[PDB]
Amino acid sequence: SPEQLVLTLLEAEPPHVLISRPSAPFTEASMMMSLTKLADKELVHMISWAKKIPGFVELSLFDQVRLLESCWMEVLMMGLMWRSIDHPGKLIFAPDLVLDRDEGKCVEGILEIFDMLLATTSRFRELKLQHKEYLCVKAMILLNSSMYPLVTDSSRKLAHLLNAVTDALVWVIAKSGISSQQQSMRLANLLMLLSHVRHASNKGMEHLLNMKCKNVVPVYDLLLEMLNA
Amino acid sequence: RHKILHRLLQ
Ligand SMILES: O=S(=O)(N1CCc2cc(O)ccc2C1)C(F)(F)F
Repeated sequence: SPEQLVLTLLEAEPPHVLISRPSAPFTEASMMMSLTKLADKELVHMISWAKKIPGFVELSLFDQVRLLESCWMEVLMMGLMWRSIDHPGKLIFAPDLVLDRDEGKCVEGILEIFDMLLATTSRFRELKLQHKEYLCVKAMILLNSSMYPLVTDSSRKLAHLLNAVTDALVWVIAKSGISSQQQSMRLANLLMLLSHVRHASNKGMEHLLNMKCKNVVPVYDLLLEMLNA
Repeated sequence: RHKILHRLLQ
C-alpha cells in the first residue's frame, strides 16, 4: 500500500560508501581501481537493500538472483545520479570522490559513460525529481527486468510487487496537485528515462568486462562474481 | 557461479 511502501523504501536506503582519491595523480589503472573498489562495496549493500523491499525475499532464490544480476549496474548508476543531481558537471561517487566530467578522459571509453550519466542526471534535475519519486523508480529498476521463463508463482509475485511500486509512484506524483494530463506526462517522462539508465548500464558493463580482459584493473569478490556473469 | 551472491541472499 502506497504510503507504507514508500516509507519502507525510504528506510531501506543503503548507506553512502566512503572512499577517497589516491594520494598520487590518477592513472587509468588507479581511477578504475577506485571506481570498482567503490562498486564492489556498494554491491554488498545493494543486496541488503533489495532484501528490505517487501516481497523480495518471498520470491524464489533464482528470481532474486536473476533480478540482481540483471539490474545492479543500473541501480549503482541511479544512486550515483541521485547523489549528483544538484551538482552539474560533477559525478558524486562518494563525499570524498567527486569527479569532474573532464576526469573521465583519464580512462579510455569512460568519458562517454560519464556524459550519458551527466545528461540523464540533468534531465532528472530539469524534471525536479523528488526524493520519493527516486525511491520508487530505483525499486522499479530492480523489479522491472525481462525475465523470460527460466527452467529451474514467483513470477506472479514479481508482477504484484512491481505493480505496487508503480502504484506508489503514481500516488507520489498525485501529491503535486498538477493537472491529470500533466501527471500522465510526468509519469511518462520519468519512465522514459529507464531506457537511458539501461543504456548507460549496458555501456558500463561492457567497459568493465573489457577492462577485465585487458587486466587494466584486477576485480575482486562480489563485483568479479557479478561480472563473471 | 553465484557462489557469493547466494551466500548473501540466504
Ligand atoms: O560504468 S562504470 O563501471 N561505473 C559508472 C557507475 C558507477 C556507480 C557507482 O555507484 C560506483 C561505481 C561506478 C562505476 C565505469 F567506471 F564508468 F565504467
